[PDB]
Amino acid sequence: RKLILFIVFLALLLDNMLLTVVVPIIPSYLYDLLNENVQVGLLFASKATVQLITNPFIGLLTNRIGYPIPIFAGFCIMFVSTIMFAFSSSYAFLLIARSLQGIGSSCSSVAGMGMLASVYTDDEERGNVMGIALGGLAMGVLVGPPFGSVLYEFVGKTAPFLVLAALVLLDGAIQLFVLQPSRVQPESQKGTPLTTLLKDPYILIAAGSICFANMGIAMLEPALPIWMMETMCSRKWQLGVAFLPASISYLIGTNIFGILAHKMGRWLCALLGMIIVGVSILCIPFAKNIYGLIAPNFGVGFAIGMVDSSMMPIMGYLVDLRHVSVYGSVYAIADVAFCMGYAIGPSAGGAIAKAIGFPWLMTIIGIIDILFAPLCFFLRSPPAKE
Ligand SMILES: COc1cc2c(cc1OC)[C@H]1CC(=O)[C@H](CC(C)C)CN1CC2
Repeated sequence: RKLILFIVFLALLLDNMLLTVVVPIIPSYLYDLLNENVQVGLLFASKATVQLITNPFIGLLTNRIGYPIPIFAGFCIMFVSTIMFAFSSSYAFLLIARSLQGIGSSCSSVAGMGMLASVYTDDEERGNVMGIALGGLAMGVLVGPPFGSVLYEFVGKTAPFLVLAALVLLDGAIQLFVLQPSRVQPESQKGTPLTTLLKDPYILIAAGSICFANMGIAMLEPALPIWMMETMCSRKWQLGVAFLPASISYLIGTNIFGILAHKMGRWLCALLGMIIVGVSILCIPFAKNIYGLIAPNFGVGFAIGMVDSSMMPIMGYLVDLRHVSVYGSVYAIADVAFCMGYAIGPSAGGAIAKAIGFPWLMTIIGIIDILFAPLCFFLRSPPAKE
């Protein structure tokens, strides 16, 4: 059980490190405080809209053949994408590699959380373990951009991707020796169909709380001033620094609240997280400086980690309670909810910021987050099966 948790942690860590190592490199491929960028928006939306599409199939797939094979396929796709990045001399193949990374993320984020849920059947154990696993995502996002900047400038253009490929090969060897995916291992019972789970209001509440928490940051990041050419020409260090606050805060929030959400109550933890997300992004329109975004980014990361640590275990809890205890489809739903913000926001936020304005966009997103929060009260005591 320890080694499965370590494998999931490492998979998410390297996934989100490959996700973000490209940040210092992106400006070289395309060359008010917040202005939306189409070409950055496409880089954000490609992986997310391929992972969202892939997610339901992985939920259905893990029922047929079990979890280890999709996890190993996620590793394979991650390695192939990492190799393709190191030799992508064009923007369109950057998009292609992002789509491949989306497929791999779908695999290793649906089947890894499903295996965590199935291996840790205790509710409190599952909460703690999933908090650690999401801390892995936070660590990957933390490490990515600075590693990319250091190796890109002081070693060479291809060095960060080759080193990351070596790390991914180590991850694959660990998965080979632990999971041994050579044999098809179907689930012990047929899971509840996806259409029936989507008709459950409480799973909808949890998925909505997961989804709306990510909307504001999903619409903020493609609009950051760091993509402007003055950063590439003079201010390069901001490309590495800009994602540190949210990563640190998300890491701390997930680590503490994986433990704390069970004692406090995951409904109350998610409600407070949603309120804090709504309030912290309402403070973004106040910023007239890039340094003004540091505190709202820290608050947003902390509260998003809080919401995730509250809501990821209850996805397994709700199927253990009201449905058949098979975890692939509920985490397909949860990952669809997570990816929907980064899939839609880079386009919808740009259109809305053109229509009414970006400060009003962030204001409305925060207001929506605040208004959604009372719905978490329904998760306090859901009824069981008949
Ligand atoms: C360069 O591309 C991307 C960069 C980034 C993200 C997504 C991207 O592409 C889809 C997300 C990842 C998270 O979940 C992050 C959530 C927590 C770290 C708060 C937010 N940001 C980090 C940077």
